[PDB]
Amino acid sequence: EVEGNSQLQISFSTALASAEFRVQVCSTQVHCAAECHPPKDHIVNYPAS
Amino acid sequence: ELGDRKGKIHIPFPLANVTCRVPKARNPTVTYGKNQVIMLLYPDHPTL
Repeated sequence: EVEGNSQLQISFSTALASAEFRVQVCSTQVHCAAECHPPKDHIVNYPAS
Repeated sequence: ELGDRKGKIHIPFPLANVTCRVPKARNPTVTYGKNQVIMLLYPDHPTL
């Protein structure tokens, strides 16, 4: 939900360490800069994309 | 002095499908590793 001059918090999943991705909110796009770090576990108990 | 002359009688104790009650093995001590799983199995009776 949007109104006017505000902000929004979103949860995202990625595999890359250096992630430069575009998020399409409604009909307009925004560039996101992220420097993701490695997790503590090497083997996981659920599948992913 | 008899060919195939015979009679027939109904018999007790017939076979019927019922339900058996069993138990479930106890959880094993599980420890995770690099692409491997370790299980410490403690069976009370022969468990598959």
